[PDB]
Amino acid sequence: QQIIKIRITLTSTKVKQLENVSSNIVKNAEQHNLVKKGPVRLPTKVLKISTRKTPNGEGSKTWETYEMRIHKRYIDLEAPVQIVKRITQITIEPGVDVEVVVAS
Amino acid sequence: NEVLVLRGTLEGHNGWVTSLATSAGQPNLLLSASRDKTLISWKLTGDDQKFGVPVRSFKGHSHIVQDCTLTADGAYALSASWDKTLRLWDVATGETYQRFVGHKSDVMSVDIDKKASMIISGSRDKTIKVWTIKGQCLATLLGHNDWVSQVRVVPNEKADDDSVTIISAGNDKMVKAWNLNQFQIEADFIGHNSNINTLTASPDGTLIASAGKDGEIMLWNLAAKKAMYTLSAQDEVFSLAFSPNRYWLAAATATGIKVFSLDPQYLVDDLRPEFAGYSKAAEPHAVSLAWSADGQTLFAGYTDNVIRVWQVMTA
Amino acid sequence: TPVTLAKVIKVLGRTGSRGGVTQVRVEFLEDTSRTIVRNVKGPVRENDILVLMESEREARRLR
Amino acid sequence: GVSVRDVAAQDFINAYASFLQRQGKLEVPGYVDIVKTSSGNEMPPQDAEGWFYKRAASVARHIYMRKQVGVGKLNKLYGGAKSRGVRPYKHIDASGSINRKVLQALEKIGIVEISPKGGRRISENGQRDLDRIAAQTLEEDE
Amino acid sequence: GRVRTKTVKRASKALIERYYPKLTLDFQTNKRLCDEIATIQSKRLRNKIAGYTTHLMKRIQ
Amino acid sequence: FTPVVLATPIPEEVQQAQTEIKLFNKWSFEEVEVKDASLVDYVQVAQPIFVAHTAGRYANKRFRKAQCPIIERLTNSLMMNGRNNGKKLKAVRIIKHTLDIINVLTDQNPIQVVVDAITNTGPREDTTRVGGGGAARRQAVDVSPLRRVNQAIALLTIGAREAAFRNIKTIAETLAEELINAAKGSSTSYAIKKKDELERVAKSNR
Amino acid sequence: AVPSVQTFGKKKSATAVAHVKAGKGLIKVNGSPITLVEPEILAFKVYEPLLLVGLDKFSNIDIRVRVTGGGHVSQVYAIRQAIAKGLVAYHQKYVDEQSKNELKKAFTSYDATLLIADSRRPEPKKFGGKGARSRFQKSY
RNA sequence: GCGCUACACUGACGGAGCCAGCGAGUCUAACCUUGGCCGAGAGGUCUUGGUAAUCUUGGAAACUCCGUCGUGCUGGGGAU
RNA sequence: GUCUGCUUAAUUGCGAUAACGAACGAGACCUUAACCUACUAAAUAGUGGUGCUAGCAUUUGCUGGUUAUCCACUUCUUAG
Repeated sequence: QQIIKIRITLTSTKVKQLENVSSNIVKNAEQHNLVKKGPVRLPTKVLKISTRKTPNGEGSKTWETYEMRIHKRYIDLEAPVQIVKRITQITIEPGVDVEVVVAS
Repeated sequence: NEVLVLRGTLEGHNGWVTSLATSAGQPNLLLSASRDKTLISWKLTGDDQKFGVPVRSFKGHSHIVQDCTLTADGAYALSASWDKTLRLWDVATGETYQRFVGHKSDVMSVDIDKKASMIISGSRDKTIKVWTIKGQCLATLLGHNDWVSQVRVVPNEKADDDSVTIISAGNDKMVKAWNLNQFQIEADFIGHNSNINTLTASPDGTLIASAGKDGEIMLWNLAAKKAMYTLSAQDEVFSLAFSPNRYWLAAATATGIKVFSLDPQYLVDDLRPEFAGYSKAAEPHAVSLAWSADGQTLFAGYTDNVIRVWQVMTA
Repeated sequence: TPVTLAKVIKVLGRTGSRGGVTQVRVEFLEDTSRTIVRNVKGPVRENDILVLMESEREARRLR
Repeated sequence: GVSVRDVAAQDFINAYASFLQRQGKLEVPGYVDIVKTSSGNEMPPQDAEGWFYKRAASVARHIYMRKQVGVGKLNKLYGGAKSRGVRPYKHIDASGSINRKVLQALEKIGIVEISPKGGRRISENGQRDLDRIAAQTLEEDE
Repeated sequence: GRVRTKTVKRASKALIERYYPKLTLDFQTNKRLCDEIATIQSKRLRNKIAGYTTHLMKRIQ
Repeated sequence: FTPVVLATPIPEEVQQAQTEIKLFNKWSFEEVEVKDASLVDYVQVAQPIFVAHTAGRYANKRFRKAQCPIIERLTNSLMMNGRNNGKKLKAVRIIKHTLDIINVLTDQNPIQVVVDAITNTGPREDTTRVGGGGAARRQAVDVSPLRRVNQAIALLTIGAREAAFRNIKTIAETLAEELINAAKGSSTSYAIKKKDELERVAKSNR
Repeated sequence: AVPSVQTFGKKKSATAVAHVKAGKGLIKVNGSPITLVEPEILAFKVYEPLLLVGLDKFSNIDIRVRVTGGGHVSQVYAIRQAIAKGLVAYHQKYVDEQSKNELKKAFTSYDATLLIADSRRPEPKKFGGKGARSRFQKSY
């Protein structure tokens, strides 16, 4: 029955798939009822690459500021080798990264 | 005879007075309502200056209060507001027993039966919802298609069976009286010419008023359910008031207070005094009224930010 | 050196090239009903007590 | 009852300075009159003296105020900018040396100590020796 | 400035026709209402329609 | 007369001084007034600064320059000479000095002789550049009194500034060497030796 | 019990934390009471609010004000707001309600910050020129 | 043409108070360095941590402090 | 159509109109600075309580030191 205290660490470029996954997350895990926290929500990094517009000195001095704003996002979750694996497999998706930095 | 004389007020709030409440068990223990997100507790000491000590604010919602119903005991004040609640306040103190949440559109009400239990509240989602003295619903009634405006308690001397009765309101232009225990069906008020923005009740179980955006005040019985005394009061009342045991009406018609006198059928006494630097369309027109619980003290309330309580005394 | 303190009533219209001049009536505070129309230089209002040792030049409207 | 805090930021300075001038124990390292502290000061300290006994109450009040720190910390603190001259004025980090040696001399009596995580923490004495001498600098104010 | 616009006026001037009666000047009771009626873009746009309307019922009377 | 006995003795010297009383508890702003009719209305005597700093939203509203405490449109000027530019705390550690070197030299109510270096130091009969052509006249017209006091502080700062300037005198001893001699004004100062020098370029053009 | 109520402070950058409890006298700022001000010319900034009112009231009311953010004069209003702020958070949750109206008509009079923190922003910078509304040199 | 310090006592010198924010950073090798010593100093170094909200790194200057300098091209100026 | 006029940071909009209704620009949108005593978590953020504890008071108090003594917190500080 070996217990493990996992920690769930997410990141994307859309606030709309992403929020989706700690609604699914923390209600595809309170179905499971797990001992967990609520979607912690980490300082928004947010890169601004100044660049001039022109192809050639010429031409006024005419500049840009395009950037990726991630929303970093993490979680928690206990549960054995069986019911963290059935959870990590499920949320499954476009835009997004899931780590399972495990705490054995 | 009764020359009604116009006295010292109790001024205090920054927004706009929008209810007010008859204390209903310690008639001092005034307890007043708001717009700017509190409830200034005013004593009636009474002793003259201040007519009578603004001793607990209570702060907030996030948004505007449309009500503040006292309990059957009268030291536990029940909120509402435009951010979709309740928040039961302690008259004595600054506190939130039970956030009652759940509505969608802006509470318009609040009231409590004769034992302090199966509470109600209207809405704009166009219901109703009971929330017992816990954030919990008995059920969520849906017979109306509208903004159901206001609901009241009635204060029963056929000594109460126990399967009781309450009421409601109003752009569908109708009332409807919901057993407060198992929301059955009883009669409605057909007819009117636009918004039912209020109603009221008897101080024994056999009187009521509704009212006006048309002009007319269409009167009751509940224990006859038959349509009555049809008056004609031009602008609107926003803000109705039974004396408790006299037979005097009080409602704030813009313009009067029209005391109409619900026995015979007369205009006794219109209070539009006092007034200083206005362009009409500035009067600073009411929005809540009451009759001392024990029934004199009219606690006449107005926009502005000055309550103006105005009792009836001698000829 | 005789100082006649004159009160501004009616601020009139803007003048000068660079808007350095308002026009100005004035009510003589210290001989009310006299109501002469001089000029002044400032960012004015009605009630700017105004100061003249030159009683009186009455002035005409400057490009 | 009687604090190091309850008392000012240069009376404790000059009244631990004339305590650690008149202690003799304090030792006094061999590049501590000449040598320029800081290299943008031209002027070393205008005392030449027991700045070392005025840097022995600074350092020390400075520790205790916080947890721990030093020598590449009292390195960002004591200096200021630079005199670059012509070149728009510029920070310069002192010389770890003198207070890398009062921090190993304070180590001696029982005033300053080495905080586990490590580096300078005042001991358990030490503090005893700053709450004795913040109450002897409170009565030149009283 | 503070100078009103078409999209806005011509949205209140269409409205003011039907809904003079629900009609008001506490404009914070129109604001709500002015959604149940129009099918508006925005929150800002909407707060500038009813602003105008209240400039109708404050002068109509 | 009642010392609070609170550990933290927060003064019984700056408790009897500013409990009994309002105002900066060195100078008492308490039976000190203004003696002219024109520069009342447009020179605050004082709303209480108990120090000589308000954020200061004084130029949005076209008027409030008025509402502005005199003492803090002064520290305001000094604000220069460019190198200091920015430094207010050097400019109040300097005029919190000035008010002691007027009290000390005269023996006056020095916050009043601060005010009498206002109305006296104001140019009334003033000129303007009529455009006008290649050459014309500076139609001579008496500023509102608004503008006047704008100048009455502006003037005073451009002549007690050269006086420290290769000078043994630390603006604290030239500012109070200007206001005592500028109210008695005299002409040992710089206003009553330009103020008069603008009356005196106008009295002709006029 | 503890009776504690309590607040923050905010002027252009940082915060304080007025833990306004029930004790005997104290007013600790930064681990250093207010007699011990910090940039000691402005010193009179915080000294107005103890007296702007009875040094009477604050004997009861104990403020351990921790002070972080925001160069020295920033926070000066941040710790001013917060002793008043709560002046009415004590005089709101605890000491009545007209004691917030007797106050705020005292405390509203300097009609300043004190109560309501500053609004003004630093303007963003741009391209080309250096503090804010500056445009680079000109040519011909 | 773009720029730095200064013509002062509203400053220059000094103790004694003594305060942020944008960064960065060593790997296949020497980037940050304290601490504790040696140097008047500039520094030297032993040794230490740190692939960094984890170390140097919580102590930057205008300033309040307490004054010397006293109208002396100085005790402004800092060229050569 | 894209205009006399009044309107704006703006062909930005009411209105006048053999002219009706659309595209690009602008604006909408993206970056960051502000706010959330509601959520979600933090021995790489800090609280009290807790000892261990080092001083002044002795009046219970006041001033500390402690990357674990433990925990409990999450205003703070980070940030979804």
